[PDB]
Amino acid sequence: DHLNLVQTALRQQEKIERYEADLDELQIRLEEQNEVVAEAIERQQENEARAEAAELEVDELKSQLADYQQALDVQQTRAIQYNQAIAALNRAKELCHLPDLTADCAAEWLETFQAKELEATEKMLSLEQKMSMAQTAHSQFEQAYQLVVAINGPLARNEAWDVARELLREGVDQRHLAEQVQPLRMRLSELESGGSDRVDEIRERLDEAQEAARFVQQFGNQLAKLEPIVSVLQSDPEQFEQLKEDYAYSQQMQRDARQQAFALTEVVQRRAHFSYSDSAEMLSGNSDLNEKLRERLEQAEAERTRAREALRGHAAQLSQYNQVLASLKSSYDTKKELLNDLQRELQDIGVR
Repeated sequence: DHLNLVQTALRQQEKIERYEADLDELQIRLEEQNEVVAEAIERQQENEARAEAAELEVDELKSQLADYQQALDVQQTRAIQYNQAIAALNRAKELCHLPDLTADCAAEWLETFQAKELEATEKMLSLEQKMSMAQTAHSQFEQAYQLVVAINGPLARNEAWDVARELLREGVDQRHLAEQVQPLRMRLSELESGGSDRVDEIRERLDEAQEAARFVQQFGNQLAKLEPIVSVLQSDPEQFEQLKEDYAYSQQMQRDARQQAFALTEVVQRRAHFSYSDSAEMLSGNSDLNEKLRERLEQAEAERTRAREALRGHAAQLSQYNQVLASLKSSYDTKKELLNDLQRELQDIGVR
């Protein structure tokens, strides 16, 4: 006496009535939970809008900073070329004594100094032959003058020419009567025995020769070192100095002209760079703005981070609220299925 199918059939009807009630209970639970989700859905769109507005401002500033930086690095290039142009102008203002010099007129000042350059070389070359051999004429005028002082003694340099010639004349005739000592001894030795009083004429002309031979010995060498370099003593030695004085002047002019013309050439070559005053005058200012823009960017990226973190923080809170709603669905889905199955099973068995 088991398996009373009549109890089963009515117990199955009982379960059906519970599932119908459970489903009507979950229905309210679903709508109440959907209100919670829908509310968070909206707060998520508010966070999405904050995020996109931060993401876009960051991009705008990154592009602004990209363009402004590239242009700035070019301005720096011109600022440097400018100060180099000013430097050149300054150097030319000192070498060339032109305190109010400008780049516009430096073209004509150049050719004014280029001419000053070649006139210092074409006049300097004209005084080329005289100079080199003026050093020799001066070295020989001294070698000679000192030879004369060695023989004659102290005297003025304008008196050396006349003296020098005389000394050579004496040396000439002193050598002629110095080379008589032997012809005279011949006559004396062949007439020493006895005496006709001629011995007095010869013994005296012989002593005249002995003293002249001593003269040749004392001065013969210096007069030899003096014969080739006599003519120079005619010359005025203060013209050698006057000549080398003017050489030095014409050398200094070329030394100054070569460099002056060179400094002006620099200014001309940099003529265009003088119009970069704008770039240099506002380099530090624009660099300050560039760093305030880079600062501005870093602020936005911080606001973008604070936006991506808040958007994520609430997304998780939305996900949790969605987890419970998904559960209610998984239950309603399966319970409505169980209600359909057991419904049809009652219909098929037939026992009521």
